[PDB]
Amino acid sequence: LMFVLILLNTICLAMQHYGQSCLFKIAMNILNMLFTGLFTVEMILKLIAFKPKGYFSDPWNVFDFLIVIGSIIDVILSETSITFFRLFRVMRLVKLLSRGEGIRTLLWTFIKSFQALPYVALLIVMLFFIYAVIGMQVFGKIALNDTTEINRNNNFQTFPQAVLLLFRCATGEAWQDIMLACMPGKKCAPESETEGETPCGSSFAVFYFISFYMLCAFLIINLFVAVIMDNFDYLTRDWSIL
Amino acid sequence: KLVQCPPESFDVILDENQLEDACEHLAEYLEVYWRATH
Amino acid sequence: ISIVEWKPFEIIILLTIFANCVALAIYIPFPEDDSNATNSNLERVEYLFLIIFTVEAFLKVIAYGLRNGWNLLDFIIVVVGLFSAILEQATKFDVKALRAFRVLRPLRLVSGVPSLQVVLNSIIKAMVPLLHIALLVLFVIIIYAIIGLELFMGKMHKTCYNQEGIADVPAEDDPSPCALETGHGRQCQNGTVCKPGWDGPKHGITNFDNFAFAMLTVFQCITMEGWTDVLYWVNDAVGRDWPWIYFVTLIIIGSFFVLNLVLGVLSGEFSKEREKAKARGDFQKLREKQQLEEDLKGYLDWITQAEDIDPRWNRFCRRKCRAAVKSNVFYWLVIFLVFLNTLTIASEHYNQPNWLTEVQDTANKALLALFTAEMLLKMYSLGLQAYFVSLFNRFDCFVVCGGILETILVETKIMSPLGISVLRCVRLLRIFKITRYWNSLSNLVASLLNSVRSIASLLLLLFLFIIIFSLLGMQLFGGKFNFDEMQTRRSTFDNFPQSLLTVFQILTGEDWNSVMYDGIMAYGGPSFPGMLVCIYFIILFICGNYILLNVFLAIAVDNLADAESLTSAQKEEEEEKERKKLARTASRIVNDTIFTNLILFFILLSSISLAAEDPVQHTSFRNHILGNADYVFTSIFTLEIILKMTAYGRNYFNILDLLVVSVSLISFGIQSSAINVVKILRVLRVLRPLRAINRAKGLKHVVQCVFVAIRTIGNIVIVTTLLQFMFACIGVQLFKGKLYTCSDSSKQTEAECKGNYITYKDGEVDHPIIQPRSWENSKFDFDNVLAAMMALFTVSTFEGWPELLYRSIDSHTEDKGPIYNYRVEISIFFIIYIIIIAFFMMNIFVGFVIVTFQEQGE
Amino acid sequence: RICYIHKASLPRATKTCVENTCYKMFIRTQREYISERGCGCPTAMWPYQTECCKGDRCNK
Ligand SMILES: CC(C)CCC[C@@H](C)[C@H]1CC[C@H]2[C@@H]3CC=C4C[C@@H](O)CC[C@]4(C)[C@H]3CC[C@]12C
Ligand SMILES: CC(C)CCC[C@@H](C)[C@H]1CC[C@H]2[C@@H]3CC=C4C[C@@H](O)CC[C@]4(C)[C@H]3CC[C@]12C
Ligand SMILES: CC(C)CCC[C@@H](C)[C@H]1CC[C@H]2[C@@H]3CC=C4C[C@@H](O)CC[C@]4(C)[C@H]3CC[C@]12C
Ligand SMILES: CC(C)CCC[C@@H](C)[C@H]1CC[C@H]2[C@@H]3CC=C4C[C@@H](O)CC[C@]4(C)[C@H]3CC[C@]12C
Ligand SMILES: CC(C)CCC[C@@H](C)[C@H]1CC[C@H]2[C@@H]3CC=C4C[C@@H](O)CC[C@]4(C)[C@H]3CC[C@]12C
Ligand SMILES: CCOC(=O)C1=C(COCCN)NC(C)=C(C(=O)OC)[C@@H]1c1ccccc1Cl
Ligand SMILES: *[C@@H]1O[C@H](CO)[C@@H](O)[C@H](O)[C@H]1NC(C)=O
Ligand SMILES: [Ca+2]
Repeated sequence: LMFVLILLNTICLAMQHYGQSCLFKIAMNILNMLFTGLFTVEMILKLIAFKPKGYFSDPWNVFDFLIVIGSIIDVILSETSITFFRLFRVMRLVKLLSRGEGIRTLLWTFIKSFQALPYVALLIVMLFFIYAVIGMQVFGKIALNDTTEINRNNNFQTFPQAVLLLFRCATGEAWQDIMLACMPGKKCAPESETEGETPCGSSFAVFYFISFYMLCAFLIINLFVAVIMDNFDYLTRDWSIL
Repeated sequence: KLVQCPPESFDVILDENQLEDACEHLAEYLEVYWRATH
Repeated sequence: ISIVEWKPFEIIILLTIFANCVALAIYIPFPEDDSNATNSNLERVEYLFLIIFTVEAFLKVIAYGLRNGWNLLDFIIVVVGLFSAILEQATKFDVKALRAFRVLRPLRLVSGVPSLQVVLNSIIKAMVPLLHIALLVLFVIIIYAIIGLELFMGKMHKTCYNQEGIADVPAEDDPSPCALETGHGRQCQNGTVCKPGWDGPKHGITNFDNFAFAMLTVFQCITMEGWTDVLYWVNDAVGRDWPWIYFVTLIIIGSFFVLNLVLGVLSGEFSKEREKAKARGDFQKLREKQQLEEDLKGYLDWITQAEDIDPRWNRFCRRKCRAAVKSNVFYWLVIFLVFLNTLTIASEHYNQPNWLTEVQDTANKALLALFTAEMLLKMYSLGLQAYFVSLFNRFDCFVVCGGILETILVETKIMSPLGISVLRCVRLLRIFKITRYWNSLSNLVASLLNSVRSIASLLLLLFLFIIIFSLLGMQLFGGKFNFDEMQTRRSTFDNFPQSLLTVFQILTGEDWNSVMYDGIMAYGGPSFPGMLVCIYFIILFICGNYILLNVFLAIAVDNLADAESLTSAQKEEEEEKERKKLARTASRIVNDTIFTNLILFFILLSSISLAAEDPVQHTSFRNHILGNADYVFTSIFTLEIILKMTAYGRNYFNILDLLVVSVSLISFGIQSSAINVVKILRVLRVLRPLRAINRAKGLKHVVQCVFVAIRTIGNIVIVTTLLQFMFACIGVQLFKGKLYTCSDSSKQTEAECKGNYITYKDGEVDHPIIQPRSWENSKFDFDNVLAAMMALFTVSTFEGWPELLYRSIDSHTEDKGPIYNYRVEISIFFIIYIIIIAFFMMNIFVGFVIVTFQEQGE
Repeated sequence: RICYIHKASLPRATKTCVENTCYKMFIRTQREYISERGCGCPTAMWPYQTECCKGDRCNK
């Protein structure tokens, strides 16, 4: 019954379109209030049944407890904003996912294998940090032109921005365009101080953007295969046998 | 005929698929056997 | 009638199926009910095909009274074909759009070939373990779609509209979302006003307005194609503070974790199938084949030379020939000759000096004559047929035959195929024989040639899938990508080759969202019936990527495991042979525990310090603290080394620590030319994070493991580099100096493309604009080998490769401009390069890593 | 003779030179900046381009 209630709540959340009428909005608000009341009723039923010690023993309960309390006080701040507090309703859908013995076992085993190897990812973290710092030092002064690949959204002028640029290149979005935009001969930052018309940029960009791609691909494959070999017992199980 | 029967008779056995090392196998046995009766 | 159903009737129907597949390729979908004579004939040919597949389903229907899936497909295809023909004749909803069922006929080419049916079943049966991952992906997509609905619902509908009216988007040709003065996003500024009311970034297709639209956007982001565009649009809409937490998390969870799960499940299934099929003993047949060939030439040469020792004059004719080939001097001389051939082939470039083009044509003939003479010398000294017995000797014979064929032309056109001298570089791969791992590369080639039958079957099923989806796309979007925009789309479904190229591009996943948007707008716009056509692109992408994975990972994993088992057995046999041969012939507080930590903390703080600098502002108060904070940080590490340097006199990590601290200390001074030297040793300050190694156990372990893996995979890296160099040489021959273009499309030479010319904004004849004529080269060209290696690398990364492909298709002649669709047949070069390198070599590398990790540990 | 000459890239300083052909060197994407000037019709490497002339001080 509560699985069906969660499904109904998710369906109710899934039909908040753009330009909805006032009646639709009021109905959605009152339906959300009804659902959060029902879930508070379940929570009260299971503090009694399970006592205040047995409730906060299953980790699926403390997560559930934190979800609903973020929905009770969500209504308090709604009648009179912050958008963070309405995301708790969606997070409850993971209980449906964590009910099949296959997906649960797969996710749990892979998460444990990920935890058991914390340095194979530290290698990628170190590579990203080193290349972000090098990019900040080298290409960190180029002008932000909205018609070029170095602009407000994509640049080397900050460590988070450099890391985001490297992440985008690792995904492989327009890394060749960024490399071509980092070549020498670009008018750049007016806030840095003649003969210097376009003296910044570098020919190091080719090696930078090629070596980063090779190293990132190699390290990602290394992490993937390490996790797979750590979890290989579950991947070749022969479930028919004991 | 000379395979299914036990080796026994062959004091030394040449097992090589090339002329080069086959020559060295025969020469190895003859040289050591050469020093036996001397 | 149950008599004539087993004779070559079943091959007559197979040939009928092949001619109803070479009649759906000849068809040209014309815009707006146009046609020609070839179509007028194809209608009647399809009438005949309909008659044939009707009286052949009737015989089977009235022979056995529709249970098997393939026969059910037969029946439904026939009935819908008859229904469509009858309705079309009666009307002579869309009538002509019901002909999409005719593209299912090529699917029967595997129902008549059980050898293909078995590989289709093998591919299909691997889907069941992946259904859990599919369900997880669906749940993640739903959750992120709902979150995007709650976050960015209807917040990207405002663009700059200029302070003179609301005519149309006066903010570049690519308008972007903005925000008001009370907003946090992008501000239009100057003579523009952020006015509400606007379709959207992609004609209203990419947004989180609806749940369906949000789901489509989330799927497109998860496919890792064009997700930064959505992220930047959201940044311009709501702000640049918290959309990265959404998009980066979505990319990490739905694209990397999911790919890891898919790879793990597929590898486990492949390993289980391998361990089940090893019980039969298929490896034994491959194992017994190698030794039967090793002793073959080892006994044939014994027979050959013993004839020459004699009992007509062969005593003074044969000893030198076989004693020169095996002299170890002929080997190095031939290696040097091949190196010279590579040198002269790779020295070609655009606009070369006139002496070089004569040197590299004289040397080509000289080396060709020398290699022909060597081939003829070797051809008789080791038997005419025993020379043909060897593997690489067949490659040499084919290379000589092709070179002699293409060097005598000297009168005909297109001498690009004359450069098959580049495959002579494969002959120098015997340099592996002197080194190690030669028994790991040749074993791979032996396994590939042994399994070439299954390889061809797997590559043919993928081709059938591509053909079916190309026909379906040609039916759906044929002649429909013709809108009023001034630019003409290059990735269309107008012809069969063009549809094949478009489907291949979508399979590679590059710019597939652009083709999806083109297909969506071709059926109206963002509306419920019109936008349902994106299911075609979604299914094509998912199924094609899954099939490519199941093919190119299975091939690599199976062949590499077989090669490794062969190498292990050979090593065991060599060990046993050389053992049995020998068994007879013979008969200071720096060594603390907490300190160390405290200084790996300092190390972390020092690493944090230089990440917080100001890259652009040379002088800023934040750098005042950080610049003077490194001073005290460097003192601690300076004190650490002195406190340790007395204990001993040196390992390899104390050297790194010294290289860090001494560089920092000297950088504290320098002075003088504080422009060049400082800019080198300031970037040399990136070695501080690397000091965590040798100071944090486990980091050293993983670094050493990665180094061992690099040393293991260096051979595959070298082979891939060699293939890339060869393909770069071929591309240099093909497209040298041909990828030039002028901004004015009416000028086809550098001299003509000079001065100014008139352009029109959006092709409006009433709005002319003067622009300067410029002779421009491609972003990635093939002028020389070095410029071609990088272009091929970017193609292998699937980044901007359609642009290069369509630039190369138009090129026709050196020093002249492009011609629309001149050589569409040149796309085979790019297709082959992508298949061999970007699909086979990468999966071979991944499978090699998997196998070298599996044979370690367990 | 004196068509704008150089060997390096940063200062754009002249040099001795001959021959009736003088050129410009620039990146294809960054068209509106001449990286290098000299004489002859040399071959660029990447991503540079060459535009040659016929008279003295044609490259400008
Ligand atoms: C599994 C289902 C229930 C999840 C949610 C899907 C349904 C409820 C969604 C998806 C498509 C949506 C519709 C698509 C388009 C529009 C046009 C708009 O001007 C008014 C809302 C309206 C009519 C939407 C209402 C809600 C809608 C019908
Ligand atoms: C190719 C394989 C998958 C079989 C073919 C299935 C697809 C392509 C077929 C089956 C059902 C067909 C549709 C049935 C009904 C309609 C509505 C009509 O107003 C236009 C044609 C249209 C839209 C058809 C187009 C083609 C169609 C979608
Ligand atoms: C033997 C194989 C492996 C390597 C061959 C390397 C030699 C022959 C190749 C590699 C890169 C080539 C260069 C690439 C580009 C340029 C720039 C231009 O000025 C034309 C000649 C020149 C300078 C080429 C000369 C030949 C070159 C140096
Ligand atoms: C890819 C194959 C194997 C499976 C997916 C089937 C695709 C091709 C089918 C299924 C549903 C179909 C759509 C159903 C309805 C419409 C609305 C109509 O006004 C135009 C055609 C259009 C838009 C169809 C196009 C083709 C379509 C998308
Ligand atoms: C695990 C390790 C590698 C994590 C390293 C995190 C460090 C390098 C990151 C995390 C938070 C970051 C800071 C977050 C915010 C800002 C404000 C910005 O205007 C300048 C950069 C600055 C000051 C960042 C500097 C670098 C920083 C300190
Ligand atoms: C280690 C990964 O390097 C790559 O990403 C390669 C790409 C791009 O990745 C392919 C993505 N499909 N393009 C080319 C051509 C490659 C190259 O130059 O080899 C030296 C490398 C590569 C290197 C070693 C082994 C395999 C590959 Cl495929
Ligand atoms: C950089 O931005 C300025 C700002 O308008 C613009 O004038 C200039 O043309 C841009 N640079 C290029 C190369 O277009
Ligand atoms: Ca891409």
